[PDB]
Amino acid sequence: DVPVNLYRPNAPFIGKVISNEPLVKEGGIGIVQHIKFDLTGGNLKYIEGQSIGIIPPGVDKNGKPEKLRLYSIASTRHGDDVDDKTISLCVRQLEYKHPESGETVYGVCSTYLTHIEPGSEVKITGPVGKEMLLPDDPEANVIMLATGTGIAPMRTYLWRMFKDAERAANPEYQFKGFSWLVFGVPTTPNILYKEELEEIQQKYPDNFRLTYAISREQKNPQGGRMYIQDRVAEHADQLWQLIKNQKTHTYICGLRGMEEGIDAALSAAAAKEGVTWSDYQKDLKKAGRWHVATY
Ligand SMILES: Cc1cc2nc3c(=O)[nH]c(=O)nc-3n(C[C@H](O)[C@H](O)[C@H](O)COP(=O)(O)OP(=O)(O)OC[C@H]3O[C@@H](n4cnc5c(N)ncnc54)[C@H](O)[C@@H]3O)c2cc1C
Repeated sequence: DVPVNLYRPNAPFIGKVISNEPLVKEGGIGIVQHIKFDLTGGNLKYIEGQSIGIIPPGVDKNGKPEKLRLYSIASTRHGDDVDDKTISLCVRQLEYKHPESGETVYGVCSTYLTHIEPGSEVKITGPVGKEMLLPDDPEANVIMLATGTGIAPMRTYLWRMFKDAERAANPEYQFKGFSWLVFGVPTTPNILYKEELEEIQQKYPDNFRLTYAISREQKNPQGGRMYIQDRVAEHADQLWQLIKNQKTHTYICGLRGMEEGIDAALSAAAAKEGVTWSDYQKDLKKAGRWHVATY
């Protein structure tokens, strides 16, 4: 029933860019774009928490055709306009500099995507992934631990749970559990989808909690910059108490490196009740209730 690999890299779906909109506001670090593609003419279907591949044009430094890069889907199954016609991505332009070249180096696929014009044709593959799926149970609790573009799957969950047009389109999923997003970014300008996330918490104060870790604006209790691992530590008991529920799912997404601190915080919380978190987490993983996609 889960859609997978309706298109493959040997014969991709050629979609058209509808829009390319900035998500980083003035004063922010870097470039993150919300990109919506037209799926009409093909049969690419997908659900929340999945990814698609993008094949950028050109050859690599060895003259080989560029391979696909995976991007978390940022829209629900219905698309941003709830019409079942589009799919959206949340793409950061990769930029770093030296012990890999010259000065500033720009990622191939991400630079291609962030600068792409409406009307352009794009090679799309997928969808892919079954490890970040949202439960059908409307009484599930959902913890979301995201940094940067790791917000993308979280957006698909939250929009499905809480958007007016989504609730109207999805008779059989009227979310009534509790969801908690802890989202780490460097600045307030860098809070991707800020306005809509805060609008959701305002209309559903009992079903959605929003916690920021803003590194350039906040310090942890030890005086370092505030990161997501610091907020999880700050709320470790609360998060552990939620995780003990048989219906609670946790999702972690973003660039690698977050998980070690999250585990240390939850390990100290669980230890207070004689539970070794690493073991409990293994069982959660097996049960399909601990979801991770880092990159
Ligand atoms: C399941 C999954 C989902 C993803 N979802 C998203 C998403 O929603 N949004 C998003 O923006 N990205 C996402 N990514 C990452 C994305 O696929 C691409 O890896 C990323 O966009 C960079 O690709 P590129 O073509 O721009 O870079 P490339 O041109 O391939 O550059 C990357 C290469 O350069 C090197 N490199 C990268 N960073 C550094 C650094 N700091 N220092 C030194 N060398 C470095 C490495 O060799 C790396 O392989 C996801 C990845 C996966 C696996």
